Amino acid sequence: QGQNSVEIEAFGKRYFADLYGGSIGYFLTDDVELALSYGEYHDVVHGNLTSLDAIYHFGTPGVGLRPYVSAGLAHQNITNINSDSQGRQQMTMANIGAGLKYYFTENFFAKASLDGQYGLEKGEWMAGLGVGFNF
Repeated sequence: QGQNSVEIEAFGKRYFADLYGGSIGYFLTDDVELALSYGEYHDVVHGNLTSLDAIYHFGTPGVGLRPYVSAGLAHQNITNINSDSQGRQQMTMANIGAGLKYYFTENFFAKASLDGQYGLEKGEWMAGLGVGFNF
């Protein structure tokens, strides 16, 4: 782990609709990771969300718990097919989040997350879980 390491992750989040996806992340330092994520909406409508986030990790690299906080920008593409209408919408939103990543081996982690997405014109919050591998 630490600076220059890479992480691949699978996630699944539910609003409190579901979002299921993956992420690739790179450690700019021992604590700061840049991650690109992609997810598709299911179970409440079709669409997807692409996100670029900066994640600050508390604790230290290695086996154990690294809480984190994150912020980023996302682009959402939604198609809605309804009984007498349909449409498509694309939107940019700001993200803030926090969570717990537990590295139970030097390479593998499980994560529990809370994320808020905010409209930028004129928020929506999810809880989630993910798993990943750091190399």
